[PDB]
Order: sequence, then structure tokens, then C-alpha cells
Amino acid sequence: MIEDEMSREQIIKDGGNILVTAGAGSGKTTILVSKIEADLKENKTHYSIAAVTFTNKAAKEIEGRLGYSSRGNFIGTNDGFVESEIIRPFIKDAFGNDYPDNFTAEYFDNQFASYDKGLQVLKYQNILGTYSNPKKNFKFQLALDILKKSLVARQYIFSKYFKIFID
Amino acid sequence: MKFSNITIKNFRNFEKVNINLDNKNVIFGMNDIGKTNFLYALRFLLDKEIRKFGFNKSDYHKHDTSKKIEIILTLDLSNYEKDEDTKKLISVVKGARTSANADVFYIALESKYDDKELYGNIILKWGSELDNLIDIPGRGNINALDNVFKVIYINPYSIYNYLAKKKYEDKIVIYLIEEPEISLHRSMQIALSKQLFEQSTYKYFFLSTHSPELLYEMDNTRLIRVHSTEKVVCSSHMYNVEEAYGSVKKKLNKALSSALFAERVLLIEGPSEKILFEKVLDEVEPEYELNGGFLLEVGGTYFNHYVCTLNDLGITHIIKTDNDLKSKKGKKGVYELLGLNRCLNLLGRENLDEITIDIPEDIKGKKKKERLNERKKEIFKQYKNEVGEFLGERIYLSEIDLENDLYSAIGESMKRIFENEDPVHYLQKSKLFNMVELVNNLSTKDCFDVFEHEKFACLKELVGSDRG
Amino acid sequence: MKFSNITIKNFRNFEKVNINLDNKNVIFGMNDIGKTNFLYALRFLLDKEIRKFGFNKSDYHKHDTSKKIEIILTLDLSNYEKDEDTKKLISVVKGARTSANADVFYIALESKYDDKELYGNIILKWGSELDNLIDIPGRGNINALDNVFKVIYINPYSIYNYLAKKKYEDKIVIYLIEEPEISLHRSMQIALSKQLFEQSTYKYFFLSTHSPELLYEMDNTRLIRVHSTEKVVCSSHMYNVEEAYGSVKKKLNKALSSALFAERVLLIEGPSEKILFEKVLDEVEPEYELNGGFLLEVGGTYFNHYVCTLNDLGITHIIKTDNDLKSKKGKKGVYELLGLNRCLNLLGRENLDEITIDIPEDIKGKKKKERLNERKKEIFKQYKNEVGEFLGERIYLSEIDLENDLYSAIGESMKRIFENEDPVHYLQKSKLFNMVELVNNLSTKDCFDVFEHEKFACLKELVGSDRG
Amino acid sequence: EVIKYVKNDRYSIYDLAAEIVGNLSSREIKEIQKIINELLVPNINQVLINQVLINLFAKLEITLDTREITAFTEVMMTNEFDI
Repeated sequence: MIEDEMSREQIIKDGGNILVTAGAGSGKTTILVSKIEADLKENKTHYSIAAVTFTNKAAKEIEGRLGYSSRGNFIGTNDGFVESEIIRPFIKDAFGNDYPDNFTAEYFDNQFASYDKGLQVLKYQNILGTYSNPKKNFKFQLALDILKKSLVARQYIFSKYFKIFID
Repeated sequence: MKFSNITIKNFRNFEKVNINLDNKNVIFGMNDIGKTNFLYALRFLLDKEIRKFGFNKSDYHKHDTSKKIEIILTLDLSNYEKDEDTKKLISVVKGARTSANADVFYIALESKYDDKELYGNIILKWGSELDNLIDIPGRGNINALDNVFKVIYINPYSIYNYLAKKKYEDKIVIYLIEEPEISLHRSMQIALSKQLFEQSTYKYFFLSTHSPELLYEMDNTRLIRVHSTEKVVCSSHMYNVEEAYGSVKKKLNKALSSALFAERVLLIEGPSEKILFEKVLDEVEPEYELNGGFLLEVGGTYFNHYVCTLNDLGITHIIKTDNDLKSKKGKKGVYELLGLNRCLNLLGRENLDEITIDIPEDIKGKKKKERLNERKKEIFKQYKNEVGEFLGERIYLSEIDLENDLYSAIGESMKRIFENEDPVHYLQKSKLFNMVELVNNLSTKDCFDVFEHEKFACLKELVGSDRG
Repeated sequence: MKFSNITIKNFRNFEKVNINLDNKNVIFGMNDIGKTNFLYALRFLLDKEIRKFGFNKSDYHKHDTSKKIEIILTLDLSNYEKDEDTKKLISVVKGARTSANADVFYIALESKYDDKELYGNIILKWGSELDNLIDIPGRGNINALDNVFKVIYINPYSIYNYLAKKKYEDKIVIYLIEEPEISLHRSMQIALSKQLFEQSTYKYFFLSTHSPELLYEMDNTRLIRVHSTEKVVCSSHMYNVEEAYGSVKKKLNKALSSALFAERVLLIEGPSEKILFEKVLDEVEPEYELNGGFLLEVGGTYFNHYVCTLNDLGITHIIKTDNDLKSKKGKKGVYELLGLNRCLNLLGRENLDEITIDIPEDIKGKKKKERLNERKKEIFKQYKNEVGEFLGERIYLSEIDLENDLYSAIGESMKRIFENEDPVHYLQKSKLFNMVELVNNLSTKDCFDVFEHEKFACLKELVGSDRG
Repeated sequence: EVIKYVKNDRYSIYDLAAEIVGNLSSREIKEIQKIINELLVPNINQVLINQVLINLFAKLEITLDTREITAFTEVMMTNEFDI
């Protein structure tokens, strides 16, 4: 019984926004895949979920504990989520057709530090990189600008995803 | 949320057919090959199990083999903020749309023959623009349209109710019911019509029928009619019953259901007209229902529903009526031109003003009749040009009544078999029994004088023989 | 020349059924298993290709296997000196007859299970006596009955016309047409009905239908109806139209064809009664045609054809009418009781004497109406016991008319929505438009007062719910 | 091709795209579509010179003009050469 089982019984049967302040390790993947399995079991609609991490080793571990599904769930890192769900399908709609679709993410030689020259690089030579300062994100700023600028990105990202799991 | 139209640009017998659609579509007509090819075109567009076999040489028109097969379907995609299947399409379509065309979506199918391996490949495209349609992505044997749609083909009912109740919440379900009246008693066809048109389980379907009893509760439905010609020409009408005509909707549908499967429909008011016209057509043209003729009962519903339904589907409508006057409620001496307003309504005009006639009390048993008939005579005289405009259409308005025009065709025969000074006065006392007594005693060559008269050209247009 | 009856003493679902036959037999009903088993019993009796397989365990009732299957068919054999098929039977039957029974022939089939080889053997006998039937002789795989009869089974028309014209002069040809209306447009069903019932190529047939349009020219036919119960009970009527009812035969058949596929038929006169009754039944019992109810239009044909047709087949018939008076031709002041004679005719009585009423000239616009109404009142008063005898049947006779009985059920509602001193007088001026105006303004709970009233028990018998 | 796309009303942008040098131009035809959609204003006085100038800067094959820009100008002068 005790704290483990009563916290599991509370957290599994919730339906709202949840904030979990855990300890060091001890199987965060276990509670994550248990809540994901419970949410996918209780849902019979067409909506899917999105699990977000940093290292894709955790992503293959999550889908290994999960199994196989064709509902359309997204398991991976947040860079891949922003790239494949917000930036790539709607870059031609949010900022005009003259901005290009097919592009390569490379953050190994890039150290530019402005938004203006950043989307100049994305328009002219179609490379998306990173900011110079470590505490920034050009990709997430561009995703926020796409979401605020494009209607159909809001329609897609509301009509597909039901819950978003942040770790 | 709602389908818009389908354009078939090459198929087994379609040259270039653009059929407007809706939810709850019902197709009917004379040739069954065109209807089953319409349903097979829908199956080739939306069903995976039929699309995987591809096209043969016989799926092209005239086996011509050098023409591209194109089938395009349009959706509305506009009614958002309340609808669930809109999200069901948007979540899978992903970034194939533009924010300028937030509404209106296109799904298309293309095919071109190979002529070396003898195989017609089927390529599916989608997009919100008429051009620049991109291919539908898919990994193996399936694509995204298989994740969107679920097609149920029913060919020989309550199980699908609870099946859609607890399952198929993931996908938009489209029914294709092909001839459900085969080996069904007519009470079951009426129940099936009630289930199809009132219950909300059947949201999108494409029906094909040969029975009038399975269209008895038609509302918010798209009526689609294929013609009797060899080349497929298709007509379409958006049928819904107005709320003012809601108390008598059942008896409107019970007549229009039999009227839809005809080719020349003549609209009459009472059953005495029915008795006289079947007696005449028994001797003159004994087969007329074989050739597509039909006699329709209206009985006081302004002709506006029936003519608007029959004109859009390409069915010729002939109207014969009389200009009677109706007394207003609680007011003596004022009358309404009922027949003239009824004929002027469907061309589209304003209703005529209320006409008063000064009639003293005295006696009103018999003299009031001709006191109204000469008023009808001068009313018919003053509107001669509108009567000619009616005769430009198939509207035939009598001078006084049917029986007065019957006396002007045969008078001596009716005088002989009635034995009265005025046989018309004996005809309008008991309209049911005296007409039966007339047609029981009316011999041959009395019908032919009725047929070949100027006031009975409605029967000549119903028969439809082009002698001249 | 003519078939007499078939007795099925054991089959797949027949316990002991004795169906009277004729030439041109048409069977219909609710359960399809009984109709297809009737046609399969005829095929087992007369067709060689079905008889050669024998019976299985499932061809006995309840799979009981210990009961002998017996199927007997009777012929008339009397109409000689002019008929050709009589000689066609006599020449092959040879010395299986007696001179005492020169007419009436029997063909019988017997079967008993073996219970060791699991096979039911079929033995055929014939003879003119009920007992002492001898076996039909035959050399190899055939017998003499194969030389007599030729059976054509048609299951999904003009080819068989010239096929019977230049061939099949050797053998008596029997058709078994099973459901010919499947995937046929209704004009083709009307043409098929004309071919079946007027053209003399089809002499003997056994039809089974689910469509009213293929019985439109019914004459000299045997109507056979299977019931809706699980145990097969069968009703039979010899339908032919009398020569006096020959001018209006088409509109008689066009109503009786839809009336045959019902279970409770209510007979009314005019379309105003139709409008009022579907308006009431829309709110009270919204499904009635789904449960087997039907409203029939008569319109002045003495109720004698319809009741005699519906009573023999086991269909309940309810009649509601009024006692109106009809003026004679050329004689002032003499009247005929029309409704009373029409109700007294079908129980079987003499027509009542012509009743005269002394009415002075004066005015006849409005006082003549009430001057006929209290005479109708005293006529209804003096025949109270015959009215009770009518109520013993399903005949309901109004005191004056429908609208006067409607005013006695709801008066204040009609006074409110009509705005007149007498609403009944406004109702009988324009009977079509004013009834529509009534039912358009007649709300809910006005229908329930019509339903629960004593003069409207016909609707309660049409619904048929056994509350008491 | 550009005058046929401008003065007809319905001629497609890809029909004009099908002649520029080596073609295979995707995602960049809207860049010139904006410029020539700015040519759909009538403005008959002097805007054709600098609009065609920035068009030929966009589409290359530069300095093939001066006489040819006037030969192109005289077509739409009076708004129609042959109605």
C-alpha cells in the first residue's frame, strides 16, 4: 500500500494537467509508460498523444515498454516534434511560399545570434541551426511564430494531439 | 462535414459527369449499369479492397485505353468549432492545406494504362487547391485515406446501429446500400426508410432503389436521377420539405415517391378526374404506365412542392386545374381567386387582390351558381394573356370547371345517359357516384371525342406521341 | 384442363395444408420460407431434376423422420370435347382410370425414411380414385409423368412466348416464376403483369411476389396468402372482376394491389378522410403501416368487391361511412338511402325502398341542408338495431357525416381556428382546402380527443392494440 | 508570355514559368508572381519601366532592352494594340 500505491492510484485516475515532483531516477520511465498506457486504454477516439524527451534512447525504451500502435502517437525528442509537426508542414504557409519546405537541421557549425539573419539563412540557404548563447532556442521561437501566424497549424495541432507528456 | 460534388471524367460509361452531392444521397433511374457504376466509382475512390486490383481494359469508355481516368470528390470542410469529423480529417491531412482555403477539400484519383503489362495503375492525390495536388503518403499496402475513411458496402441493419454506437469512433463511416428492397416485405421497406431518414446512425450513405415504398420519409436528402438514354446524363435536386408543409408531409411523400419513377406526370386535383382520365386512357392509349405516364393527386397543396421537385430532375409535369373562388372566413361577399393565384404562384408572381362581388340575398340555391360562373367567365376573359403564358408552360386552366369543358366536348351523349335538362348540374351534386355512373354508360368513340378536343391537350401531352 | 387443389400432408414446414388451386395461381404473404417451400413442393412433385435427388433428413417436419411425406394434387379432367391438354393426359394415363370417375384425377407422391442408408425414397402414384392408386410405370430414369408435363422454373419472358408458340406442343407446360420483380423497374413489372394476366401464352403458372405493381390486371386468378404465424396456415380466394365493375377495373386493382399486402385495412371514401386520419395517426400511433395497417380509398363502389376479396384471405376490414341521400334522375322530391343500402348490401339484404320527402320550394341555399339533416337523424333513429348489427361487424355508420362527428369530438378548437358561427358549414364548402387548413392549425391533444372518442373506434380497431 | 498572362486574366503562372531559360523552378515562382501581380495595375504612364527593370533583374538575361522595352511599351499603349 503506502505512498507508492496511493500516489499511483491518484495519478492514474486523474484527467487534468499533472505536475510530478519526483526524486533521482528510480524509474520515471515506468510511471510515464504506465500513465501513457492507461490514457491510451481509456480513450477510444481518434486523438493521439506526444511523448517528449531529450535522448532518443529513452524514446526507444518508451516504445519498447509500450509496444506497437497505429493510432498515430509521437515518441521522440522535442527537436523532432518541433521539426516534423510545426516547422516542416507549415513553413510554406506561415511565412509565404518563398520560404522552403525541405531543409536540414545542423547545429554543429552555426553560431549566429539574431532572428533576422536566422530566417535570412532559412530563406536563402535553407539551413536551420542554433543560437550562439546556450540559453536560447531558434527552433522553438520559429515554432511559436508559425503557430501564432498560421491557422492550419493550430487546427492540426489541436485536432490531432490530446495529451502532451513532458519529462 | 458535408460532401459537395463528384466529377467523373472517365469510367466504364461516364464521359464527363458532374453530380452535386450531399449527405444522404439517393440515386434512381432506368438503367442499372449507370447506377452500379456510380457505386463502383465511389468504391474505387474510397475502398481499399477494390482499389488494390487496379483497372482492366474494360474500365475505360469504349475500351479506348488512351484516355486518363479521373475521379474527383469535393468536401466543404467549413463547419468547424462544433463538428467532430472535421477534426478526424484535419488530424490526418496534416500540412496538405492552405490557410486561404481553410474550407473546401479535394480528393482525386487518376489512372493511365500501361499498354505493355496490361495494367491500369491507380494513383491517389489530395489537396485544398484544384491544381498542385500532392500524392497521398503511405508506407506499405495502405495510405492515409485508409486511416480516414471506413466504407461499408451492403448488398443482399439494426446490427450496424449498435456497431456504430460502440465502435467506429475513429473513422468517418460511409455506407453504400445497393438495392435493399430485394426479398423484403413492404412494411420492412417502410421501416428501413424510417431508419435511414430519421435515425442519426446513418449519416452518410449512397442509396440505389427501385421501390417507391423505401422513400417515404425523405428529408434533407439529395435526389439523383439517371436518365433512360444510353449516354449517361444525370440530374440532381436537393429535396427537403418546408416547415409550413409539415402537417401533411406524409401524404406528400406517399404520392411523390410513386411520381419519381415516371417520365411524364400529369397533376390533377380530385379522384373524379382520375376516374374520367383512366376511363378515357383505357380506350385511347391502353398502355401509358408502360411508357412512363403517371397521374398524380394533389388535392389542395399549391403545386409548388411537386413542380419544383419534378423540374430539377428532368421529369415533365403537366397541370390541369380550374379557377374556383374561395370565400374568406367571417366576411360576406369577398372572394379569393384560388386557381389563378395557384397558377400564378409557380411562375413566380404576387398573389392577386381579393375580389368582391355584390350579390343580394334572395335565393341562393341555384341562381348563385351561374352568378358565380359568369364572374369566373369575365375573370378568365380579362387575363387572356396570362392564360396564354400558362399554355406556354404545361399549365391548362379551365374556363369554369372540368365538367363544363366535358359538356363542351360531348353534350348529347351525357344528355342521353343522364336524362336531365342540365346534366352538368346533376354531375356536381354527387361527384363520386355520378362520375362512376357516367363512365359505366360512356361507350367507345365518346372517349375519342374527349381525346381529340382542344380543352383536353393534357392527355395528348401525357401520351407524348409526336404526330405533328 | 384445370387444377383443383394440392394437399401437402408433410413437408419442411407444412403440417397438413389443403390449398385450393386453379390456373394462374399467385401466392404472397409475410414468411418467404413457406412460399419457397410451396414452390419446392410443386417442383418435387412435377420436376424430374429435383425428384431424382430424393429427400434428406431436413425435408421432414421437426426432423422427426418417422412420418410419411405425402403430397397429393387433384385435377378436374371434366372439360373434354373441346380441350387439347385433356387428350395429352388421357393418351399417356391409358388404363389407370374408371368410367364412373371420368372426371377428377389424382397424382400423388409418397416418401418414407430408410434410417440405415440415410435416404428418403420418392415413390409416385396416380389414379382417379382416392385409394387403390397404382404406381406410375417407367423404364429407366424416367416415367410417364415426365412425358406428360414440362416444368419451367424462372428465377432471377418474351423468349418463352415464341418458344411456346413454335415448340412444346407435346407436353403441358407449367411455369414457376419465383420473385420476378427483383431488379426490375416498375414499368417492366406492369408490363409483366399485363403479359401474365392477358396474354394466353402463360396458361398455368405459380407466381410469388412482394410487389403490388405486378398485380395490376388480376382476372380469373387464385389468390393464395400465407400468414405471419410460425405454423403455416394458408388462405385462398378465387379472384375475378365482375362484368358490371368493368369500366373501373383498373382503379379497383390499383388500390386492391396495395391492400393485399396489409393486415388491417380501413375503408374510407374521400381524401379528406385520408388527410384527417393520417394527421391523427401521425401524432397518436406514428408507425401503423410498419405494423400492418393500411387506409383504403373506395370512392363509390358499394364495398362489395373489396370486402369479399379481403374476408376470404383473412385480412380484417374496417369500414367507416355516412348515410347520405341521393336524388333520383328526373324526379323531384324522391331520394335513395345510399349509405344504408351500401351497408345492408354486404351482410346480404334487399335494398331499401325509395323514400320521398315533401319540401316546399321557398329558399334552398341553407335551410335545405338542415331539412335533410333531421330526416337523416330520424332515419338513423328508426334503424337502431341494424346499426347495432353493423357494429357487430366492423361497419361504422355516422349519424349525419364525418364533420358532424368531428364537431362532437372537438368543437371549441374548430371554433377557435375557423372563426365562424358554424365551423361545420365552413368545412363542407371547400372540402379539400379547408381540411388542410384545419390539420395545419390542429395541434397535439386535439388528435387524442379524436382517438379516444366513441364515434372513432375505427382508428382504435385499425391500430389493434388490445388494451382491454 | 508575360503580356498574355497579364492582359488575358486567367492564364496560369506555370504557363509563364515554362519558358525561363533552364526551368525546373519550384518554390520561387511566387517571388516573380508578386512582381508581375504588381504589374496588373493599369497605371499606363511610367511604372512599366521600373517594374520590367526589377523583373529583368529577377529573371536574368539582363541589358537586352532600351529599344526592346519601347517595343514592348507600344503594345499596351492606348491600353490595346488591336482591342
